[PDB]
Amino acid sequence: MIVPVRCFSCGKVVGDKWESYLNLLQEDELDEGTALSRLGLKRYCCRRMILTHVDLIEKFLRYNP
Amino acid sequence: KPQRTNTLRMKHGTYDKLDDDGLIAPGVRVSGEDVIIGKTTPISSKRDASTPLRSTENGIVDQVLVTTNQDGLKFVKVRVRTTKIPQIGDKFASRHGQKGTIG
Amino acid sequence: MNAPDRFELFLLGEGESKLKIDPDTKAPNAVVITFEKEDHTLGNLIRAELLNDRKVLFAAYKVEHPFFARFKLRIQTTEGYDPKDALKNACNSIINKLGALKTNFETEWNLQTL
Amino acid sequence: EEGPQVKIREASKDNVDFILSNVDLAMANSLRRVMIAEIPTLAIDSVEVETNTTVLADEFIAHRLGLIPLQSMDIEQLEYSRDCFCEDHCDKCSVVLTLQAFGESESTTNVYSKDLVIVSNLMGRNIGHPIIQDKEGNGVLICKLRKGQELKLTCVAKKGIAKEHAKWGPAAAIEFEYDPWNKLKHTDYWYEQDSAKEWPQSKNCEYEDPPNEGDPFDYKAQADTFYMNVESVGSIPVDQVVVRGIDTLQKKVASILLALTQMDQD
Amino acid sequence: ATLKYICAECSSKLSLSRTDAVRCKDCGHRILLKARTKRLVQFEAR
Ligand SMILES: [Zn+2]
Ligand SMILES: [Zn+2]
Ligand SMILES: [Zn+2]
Repeated sequence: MIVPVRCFSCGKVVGDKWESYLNLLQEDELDEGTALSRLGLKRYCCRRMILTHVDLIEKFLRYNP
Repeated sequence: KPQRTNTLRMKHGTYDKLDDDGLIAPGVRVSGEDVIIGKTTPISSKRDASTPLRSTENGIVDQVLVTTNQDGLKFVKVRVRTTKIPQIGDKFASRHGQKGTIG
Repeated sequence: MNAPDRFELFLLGEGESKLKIDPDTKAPNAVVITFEKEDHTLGNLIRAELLNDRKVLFAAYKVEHPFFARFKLRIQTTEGYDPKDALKNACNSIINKLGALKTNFETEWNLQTL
Repeated sequence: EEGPQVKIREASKDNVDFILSNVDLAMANSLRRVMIAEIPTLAIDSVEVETNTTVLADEFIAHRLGLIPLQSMDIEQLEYSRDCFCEDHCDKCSVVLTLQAFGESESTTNVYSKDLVIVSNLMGRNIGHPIIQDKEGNGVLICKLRKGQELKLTCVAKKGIAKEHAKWGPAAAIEFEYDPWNKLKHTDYWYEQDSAKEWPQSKNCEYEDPPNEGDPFDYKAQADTFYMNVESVGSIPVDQVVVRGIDTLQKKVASILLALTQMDQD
Repeated sequence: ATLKYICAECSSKLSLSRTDAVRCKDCGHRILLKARTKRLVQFEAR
């Protein structure tokens, strides 16, 4: 759906880092590997959080009601 | 909403949750064997035929939907939402034909 | 539904004490204590403090089931040494060791810039 | 100061990478556990959903809310609802947040912990402020609204332990290690050809002397010197996690010494 | 000023009694959602 707030495994607040990651990607034309390390997500447990995430909400906000 | 007259034939689940149109409106938490689609039938005054929530189940109403068929029959569709939290017993499989439960 | 309320882990429901003290029968000068709503956090601590104490002959603890929050603690102390006093003593021994750490830390924390 | 001795390597608002030294593994762990487990903290624990035409379901939303870390500096100055003599919640035991958001623009209205507003009197204690650690003041991304979708919520932050629900956890990861050079032989290193050549050396091999190949296994050498590193989630300043860790542990044993005392009398 | 039934597609807050069939204003969408409750659902944030 949307970013989990916290990395499941440990509980890093991860859900404050999704737009910024999407930026680190699009506007700063970075790759996810480098980008995720910049958001501070250093242990794969928290990386898999953002990197694995599927933002289906942006498809849900496409239907009318 | 049925409240017993001459047949009293109802179910143990509470009707305290159905609106006066006989339908839980969205939002309302439903559990036990709570009645969801409060329906009634005069047979040849009040023989309750109604869909109570499934015994083991308990949720919150997501969408009640009232329709018309081709024979024009009144349709009701109740979506009842439940969040399911991995407990002991729940079954999980990796992608290589080995499932296993939470111990 | 069967899931016991998570508070039951650190919170004593009724009739339960923190400590039940049982006089180990199998051996002399030994006691079994049941901590309710504790776990390894405390267990492994108290035990390895209890174990340093030299007039303690035996210290062990076990949580017999992961489901329940409680654990048993057995201390066998020398003749004329009360295990309750050994506990008290090993308990104090901890409180003092943590005071040190609390200090040492807040201390070494202040010297840090950031 | 005789006994357990901290030796901080980094310190930040987020981290405390330190080195406990002269302690039993027991204790070093016990604290490690307390931090992950039992440091009290404030966190949305009840949501009253007024309006939600958003795409997410209420309890979904509700869940995340609870996961948004809140200010817990002055959490001791708050009572657990359960002990507070009120009835449910009151300013003594509870902060009361609000989230009102309407998809106003035809663009996608994002919703954030920033949009959470304390609607109860805090009585001056730093508490319940949605922790915002991000570089654009938004904080956690609660929901996304399309134009015409509303979200009206009343949250209630109550005081809880991570043991009750890992949402009340002030720690994030807690790195923790001892014996970087496997000198207590506490592990038997798995290997295809070479124990040494296959396992990458730890962070903390630098902070410690590599054993001499000629030596006898030091049998008497117990485990002291534990290279920890507490990461904070934001609800409480790191330095304070480690403290309340050492603090709450202190309270525990204290809760027991009082029981061995009040075990007598009547 | 109160709503009993929303309608499926136009979202136009209807609200009709018996013998009204099952239609909406302009959008005779014979579907109609049942609109929420005001009885404020409370939630565990766990
Ligand atoms: Zn993680
Ligand atoms: Zn209160
Ligand atoms: Zn319509």
